[PDB]
Amino acid sequence: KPLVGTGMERAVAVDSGVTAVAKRGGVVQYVDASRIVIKVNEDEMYPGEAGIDIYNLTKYTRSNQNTCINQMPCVSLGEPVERGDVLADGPSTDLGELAL
Amino acid sequence: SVTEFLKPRLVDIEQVSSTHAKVTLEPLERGFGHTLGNALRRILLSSMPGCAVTEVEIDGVLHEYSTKEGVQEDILEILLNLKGLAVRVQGKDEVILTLNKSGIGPVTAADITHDGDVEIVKPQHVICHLTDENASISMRIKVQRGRGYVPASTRIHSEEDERPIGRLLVDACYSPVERIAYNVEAARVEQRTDLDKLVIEMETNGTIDPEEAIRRAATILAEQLEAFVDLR
Amino acid sequence: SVTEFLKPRLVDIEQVSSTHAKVTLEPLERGFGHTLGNALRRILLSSMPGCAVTEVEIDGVLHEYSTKEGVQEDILEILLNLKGLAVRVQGKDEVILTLNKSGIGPVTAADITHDGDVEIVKPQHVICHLTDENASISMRIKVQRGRGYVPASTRPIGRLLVDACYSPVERIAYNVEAARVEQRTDLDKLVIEMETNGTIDPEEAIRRAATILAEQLEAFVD
Amino acid sequence: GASVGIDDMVIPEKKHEIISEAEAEVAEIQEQFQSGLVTAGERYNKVID
Amino acid sequence: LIEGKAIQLHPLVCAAYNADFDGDQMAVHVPLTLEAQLEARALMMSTNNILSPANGEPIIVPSQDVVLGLYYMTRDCVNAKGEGMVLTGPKEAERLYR
Amino acid sequence: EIKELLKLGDLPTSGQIRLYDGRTGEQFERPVTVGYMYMLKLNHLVDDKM
Amino acid sequence: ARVTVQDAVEKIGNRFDLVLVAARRARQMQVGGKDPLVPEENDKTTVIALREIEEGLINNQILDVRERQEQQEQEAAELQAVT
RNA sequence: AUGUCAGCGUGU
Ligand SMILES: [Mg+2]
Repeated sequence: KPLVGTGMERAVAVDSGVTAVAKRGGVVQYVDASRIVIKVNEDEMYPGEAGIDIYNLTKYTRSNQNTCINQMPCVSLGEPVERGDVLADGPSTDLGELAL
Repeated sequence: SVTEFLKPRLVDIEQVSSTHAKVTLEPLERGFGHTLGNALRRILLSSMPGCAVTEVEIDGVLHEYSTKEGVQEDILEILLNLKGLAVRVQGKDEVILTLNKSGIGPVTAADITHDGDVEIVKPQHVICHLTDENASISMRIKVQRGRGYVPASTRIHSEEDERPIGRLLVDACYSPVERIAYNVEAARVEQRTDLDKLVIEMETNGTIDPEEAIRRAATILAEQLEAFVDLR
Repeated sequence: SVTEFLKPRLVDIEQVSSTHAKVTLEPLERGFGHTLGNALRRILLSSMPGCAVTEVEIDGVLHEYSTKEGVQEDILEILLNLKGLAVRVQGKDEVILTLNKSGIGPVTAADITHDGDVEIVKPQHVICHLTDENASISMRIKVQRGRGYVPASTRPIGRLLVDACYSPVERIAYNVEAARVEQRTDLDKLVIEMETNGTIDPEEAIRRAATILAEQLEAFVD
Repeated sequence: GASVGIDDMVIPEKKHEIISEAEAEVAEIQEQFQSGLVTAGERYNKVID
Repeated sequence: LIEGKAIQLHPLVCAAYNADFDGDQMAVHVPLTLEAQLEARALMMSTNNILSPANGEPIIVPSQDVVLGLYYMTRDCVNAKGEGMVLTGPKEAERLYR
Repeated sequence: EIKELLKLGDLPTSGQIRLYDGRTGEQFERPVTVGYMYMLKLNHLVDDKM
Repeated sequence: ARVTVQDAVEKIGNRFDLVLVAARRARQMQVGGKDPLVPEENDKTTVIALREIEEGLINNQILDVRERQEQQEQEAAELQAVT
């Protein structure tokens, strides 16, 4: 993270599609270095649905500049999450802040 | 006595913590304090023998850019934490430790099987975080003895076993000393009132005895200066 | 392998003069050039024991800013020349020398009253110049065996205190250059340039400094 | 061991007074222009000077 | 010969090259005849090129750090340590400073 | 505000500390400006240029 | 063992004929096996040629005189051997 | 064992 920043790191990190952002709130059912499974809340449940959100993080895939694109989780088991909260950190991102 | 110098000697070893410590050498004569402190600081920071993790082999992982089903941390991060493990090897130069963990929870440095000739200074150092109940991690760690910083690039100079696939390499920082700072103060010795004492504060990883470190640095300096003493 | 290290070699001595030398050592551990250079420089220019002039009594002169009619040089230059004088005393902590000279003024060190213990290495060191033929100069030099440079300002009306400069090393300068063996191009080569006043040969200064440091470190030798 | 620090760039203590005096002069010139005693080009040149 | 990946350039010859240690790249050519080597040594060497052919002004001038260092050395305080002392020569002054 | 935050910690207000020479060890004749700065590694690597 | 060629230039006086003379001498030593006129302190052929130019031991006049003498002597020896 | 087009960028 930048020790001195401007407060716009959060917006740049979230708006760019490099980080995994939870679609619906709930609790993190399963955490792994590759995938995340979230047990959604009953309020956001849809009828006739099991009610889990599955995020498959992209690990070590080349970018257009021959760099490495990597996504790392930043949540733990049982940690409640809300809609719009970062679940994984993309390349050059630390806890939802741009980290170049 | 003009042509006589009072011999400095070790008088105190204040172990503030298992790593932080302060050594005291006295007495010193009007300028030898700075010289000795600088020489010891420059020798301890560069030429302190130690042990560090050299090679890692995980049961299922085959290269450093993959992940294991169950571990919360990436394999590269796992090697990164393994690089920071502090260990003291007594008796030999090569040690093959084995770690075997299963079940939900962190994997600490206390999970490595006891070896008898190997001591762990940081038993609660984390390595990975198993998350699935039916997840097991098995690792084999080859730890060597050496000096300085030897990156993995320079250690593959010669191919003998051709490095079978699935054997990862981690750069080794063999230095067991992380910070050195010397301070020269005035001390009273036989009412001379012109003598100084040197206090060396050492922050290490806990795998080195500060008195042993000071004696080793002095030995290295004397062995180097014997060449000037001879001078062809 | 861990404790082998690297020992200096290629030790070659070149002599600009009889009191000037250069020493080159090619193989050294990385960074050890500075460790072995700065410590030796500090010991050589601040801890070498030697005999040197401390105070001088001028007959007919009370203060260092006065004037002596017969001599061309002022008191300041006389004190400078006395400080530049190199002496070697055996068996005596401090001795008193007497200088008396009248007539022409090519007053060198050869006119110092010999006392056997003192040995002026350079007897052509001009001390003063007497202009008037019918003039005389009488001086009482005091030489003491001390250690390192001791300025007179930090440290008997007629007596005048001169800077000590007990250290028998006029100039010491170390330099570190790149050096390579067995494809390791990071090694350090140490080049030491020394200029001695004349009491001892330049390599003796290095030998004595190294011996002093080894004696200091002997407590934790192993 | 030379270095640059934020305290090295010593701002003169009279800078604010000079700036305020210049602003007052500019305001007086502008007010005189508002009365029609001077034109736009002359007032612009005076402000620049 | 140096151990590394970048060409090491003399600080003084930068002004002639109009080069800065800024990511600028440069090219190396090897003259491989006796005549070419002699021409490089006698005409193209940096020691020969000390005056600008455009106007005769020198091209080797200290620019950034040499000037600052020499300016710091050649400067006088008013109450520095050892003021008013008398020294036999430059060697004594250097020893006193060190 | 920067000075207040510096004084909150155990750091000099002026932002300049007294450093020592690594090789020789003598104090630098003037205090120098040390601190923490954000550094970026650009995509211009020497191995890609040589 | 060479940094500048100012003295060699002032000896030749042209700075262009110097290059040709040094090249010819260097080719003589490298290929023709000519013994240098100066001690070789582990020096390249070009630097040796320049160094022996510095003290006037090699010049255009000296070079052509030497080669004329060499060719005359060798042709005389060949004629004597043939006859 | 090319070429060309287009774009981006670096150092001036
Ligand atoms: Mg540039």
